[PDB]
Amino acid sequence: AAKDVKFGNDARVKMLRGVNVLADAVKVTLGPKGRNVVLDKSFGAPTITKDGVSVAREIELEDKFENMGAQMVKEVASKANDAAGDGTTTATVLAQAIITEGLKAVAAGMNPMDLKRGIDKAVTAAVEELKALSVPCSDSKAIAQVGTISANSDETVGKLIAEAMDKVGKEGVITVEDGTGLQDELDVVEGMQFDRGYLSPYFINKPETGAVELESPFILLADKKISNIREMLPVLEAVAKAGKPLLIIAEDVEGEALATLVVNTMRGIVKVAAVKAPGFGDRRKAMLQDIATLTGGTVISEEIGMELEKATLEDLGQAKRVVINKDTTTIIDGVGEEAAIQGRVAQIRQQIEEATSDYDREKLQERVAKLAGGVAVIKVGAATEVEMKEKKARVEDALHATRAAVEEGVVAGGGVALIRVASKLADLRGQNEDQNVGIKVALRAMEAPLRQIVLNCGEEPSVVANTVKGGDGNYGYNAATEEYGNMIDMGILDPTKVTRSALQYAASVAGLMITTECMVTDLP
Repeated sequence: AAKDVKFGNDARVKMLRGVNVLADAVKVTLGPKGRNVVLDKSFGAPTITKDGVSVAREIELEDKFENMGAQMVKEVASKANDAAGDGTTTATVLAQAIITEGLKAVAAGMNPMDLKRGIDKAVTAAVEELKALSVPCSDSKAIAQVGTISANSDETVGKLIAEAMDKVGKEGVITVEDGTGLQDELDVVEGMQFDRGYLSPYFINKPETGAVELESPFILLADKKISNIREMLPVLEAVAKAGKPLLIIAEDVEGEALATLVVNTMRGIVKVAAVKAPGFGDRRKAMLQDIATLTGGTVISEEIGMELEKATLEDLGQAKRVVINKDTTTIIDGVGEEAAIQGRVAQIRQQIEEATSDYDREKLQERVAKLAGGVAVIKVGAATEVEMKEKKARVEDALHATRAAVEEGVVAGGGVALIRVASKLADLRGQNEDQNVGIKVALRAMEAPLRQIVLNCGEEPSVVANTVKGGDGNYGYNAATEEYGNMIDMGILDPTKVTRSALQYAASVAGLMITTECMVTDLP
């Protein structure tokens, strides 16, 4: 109903207070010497967390304006985490630093748009310098070392990741699965991974990983929009009689249909997950047919004439395991005759040599690569169940980190990369003095995370920051052992994607914060 609006300095200082509270919450959990923070729970047992992702998830301020600012910073930090797999705390610290210094400059009389342009210029130059500084990791030894470093210096997980990428491919689909016994066997199975996540966060049955897991599910794929329940009633009853979960992949499931399947999943009569089918246009239909071939099913397309009412359980395909993340899905070991899979691969290749342009042939190459590459499952195992669980968590984290590293590269971790590129960009200039002020703001913010890490360590921030500043290359400071040296050799690695994404998203949110002049929020 009625809303109150704040114009000028008041709204911006409300954002400053909100982001400062979020930083107070999160930045203390940065670096190896990360202080514990208590997240109270209504059930009765408070949870102590050293990771800032949960802390950011649990922050929500009381004042509407401060809450709005903190929530925008949290949103961009979550975007950075989704894109890179890490860097939530670093992105939040960078964003808070840029916001603080930019607001201090604006209150002096600087033009917010010029400050944003200076921030953008400095961040672009920093990304370029980071790409220059990134150390490639494409060899098997480099991949193994990165995987080992990420998962608390364990050689077994590093070897598993290295051999998995050797088998399925450098950019192949790799997933972690609980394995039976002490040994951890690895093999490749037919499957796909199209990056279009769940329609609703109410399908999540594994909230710890923030993902959706189905065991031996049924794959129902229809080349049509679904917004009515009566079409899915027969297939839902059929799968409920079967008892196995059902996976829905179609153009879109919205309206009463999405609500009713969400309600049914929440009640627990039958577990159903729905994700919209990959692509759009004719390529969407081609990918849907490829999935049906992979999982030994048929496409329920209204174009042919047959519809969901007559859809039996036999015509729709099935798989052995489906993992649906926030952004992607993974059919693992789809049951289906390999003869049909090779026939589809041959047909796609024939289309490739019968292409008309480079774009369509590239799309066909992507499709055939996803279809024929397969999925490598890491059946990680340990002596006990809890050890297997915690080892699986470590292996999944290492897999994410190694995927990021192989995608972009490895650069000096612990905030050394950001301060190094800030040093290398000491000569940046803008077309105006305000742009220079913005560039200086960006550089100071870029050096801030190392200062916060060494402050949580205990040592004086300025001295360590200056000492790292004087050095060249990847030489930096390790808070774990309070000694200097070459960072990558000593084993403190952060993927180039993580730092790049953190810096870029912090710059984006800071630019949005600085230039904001009004707020429209509900009355308290």
